[PDB]
Amino acid sequence: GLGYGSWEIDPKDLTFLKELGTGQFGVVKYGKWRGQYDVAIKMIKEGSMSEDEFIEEAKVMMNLSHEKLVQLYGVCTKQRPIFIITEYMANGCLLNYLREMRHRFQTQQLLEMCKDVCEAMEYLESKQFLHRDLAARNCLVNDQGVVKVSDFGLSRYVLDDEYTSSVGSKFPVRWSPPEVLMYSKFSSKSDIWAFGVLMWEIYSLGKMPYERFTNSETAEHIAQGLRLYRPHLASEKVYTIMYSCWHEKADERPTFKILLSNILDVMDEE
Ligand SMILES: O=C(c1ccc(Oc2ccccc2)cc1Cl)c1c[nH]c2ncnc(N[C@@H]3CC[C@@H](CO)OC3)c12
Repeated sequence: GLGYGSWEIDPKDLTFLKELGTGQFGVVKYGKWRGQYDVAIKMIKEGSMSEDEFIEEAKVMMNLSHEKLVQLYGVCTKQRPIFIITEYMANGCLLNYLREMRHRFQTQQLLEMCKDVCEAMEYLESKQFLHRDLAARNCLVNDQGVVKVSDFGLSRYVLDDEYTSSVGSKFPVRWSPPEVLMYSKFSSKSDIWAFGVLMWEIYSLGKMPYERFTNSETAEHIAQGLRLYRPHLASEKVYTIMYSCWHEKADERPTFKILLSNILDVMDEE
C-alpha cells in the first residue's frame, strides 16, 4: 500500500517461523507472508552489499519469471538490515542435497536436475542476464525435488574484495573458464563453463571440483588446457555434454539452448 513501490514488501506482513542458516551475508529465515504464503527471507548483513545498486537491480529481477528460477517476491528497504523475500525451497541447497547419500539417486534424477538448471539458464540467456556465479551451492531444491537457480547476478553487489576478483580466497576459481582467470572476460560463455562444472558436481554427488588441488593449482591446470574428468555416474553421452562446456575457445562452447537440446536427447536415449 501507501509508502511501498511494486518491488517493496511491507515487513509487517511477515511472520518468521524458522531459521534456515547464517553466514557472511546474513541470516535466512522461513516464514509466511500475510499469514498464508510461504517465503524465504534473507536478512542482509550491514556493510556486506552495495544496497542502492542492488535495489535498483531488484526492480529488473522482479520481471524475471521462470518455473526453474527462484522467484524474487520483493525487498524490504526502509530499515536495516534490509530483507530479500523469495520463493521458499523446502529441501534447501542443492549442494547439501547431493551430498546426502540416503537419497540413492538414479542417474535419471541427476539428469533431470541438470535439465532444470539448463532451462533456467536458457531463460536467463534469452534475457541477456548473466548469472556470474553459477554453482551447485547457488541452486535450491523444492519439496517436489525440483531444482531451481538462485542468487542470479548477486555477486555484482558484494563488497568484500575476497569474493570479487580472481585472486580472492572466495572467488569461484573452480567454476571459471581460462579467460576469466587470465583477464576477467565474463560473458555468456563463462556461465556455460560454470554450468558444465555444475553438471560435474551433480554427477559427482557434490564433490568439490578439482578436490585434490588448491585454487592456484586449479587455475594452472585449466590454463594448461587440462580438465575435470568423467564422474563415475555420468554416461559417455552425459560426459560429452559437460565437457563441451569447457572448450578453451569460448566461441566454440555451446549455448544453453543447444545444451538443453542435447540433455533432452540423452533423456530420450538413456
Ligand atoms: O537462501 C535463500 C536466498 C538466496 C538468495 C536471495 O536473494 C537473491 C535471490 C535471487 C537473486 C538475487 C538475490 C534470497 C534468499 Cl532468501 C533462499 C531462498 N529460498 C530459500 N528456501 C530455502 N532455503 C534457502 N536458504 C537456505 C540457507 C541455508 C542453507 C544451509 O544449507 O540452505 C538453503 C532459501
